[PDB]
Amino acid sequence: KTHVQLSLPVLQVRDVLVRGFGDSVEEVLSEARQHLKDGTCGLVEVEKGVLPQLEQPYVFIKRSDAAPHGHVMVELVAELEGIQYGRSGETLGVLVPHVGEIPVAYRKVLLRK
Repeated sequence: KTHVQLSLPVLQVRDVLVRGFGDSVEEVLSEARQHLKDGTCGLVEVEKGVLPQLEQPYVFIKRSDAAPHGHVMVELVAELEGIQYGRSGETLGVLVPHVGEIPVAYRKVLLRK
């Protein structure tokens, strides 16, 4: 399927134990996609002071359309030193590995895979 229904655990930035996916734009996108498939991917909602507490490169989920069955359609955009790889709509948050942190909520998304 080109799209997959996922419920992403929303993590508080200060709870996150693994603060990025890797060391290159291509690796963080690869690792993000693998974790999304394996259900080991969390979401941190971007506010003032969040991003400087996470490791670059960043992987964002961005709204790709205006929401089947409650699931917002999203795609992945990476960012390194202020340059983004991909072009999409509004940021829903920054993806991180999930390694057992307790979530505050769940964000239903339809991921373009």
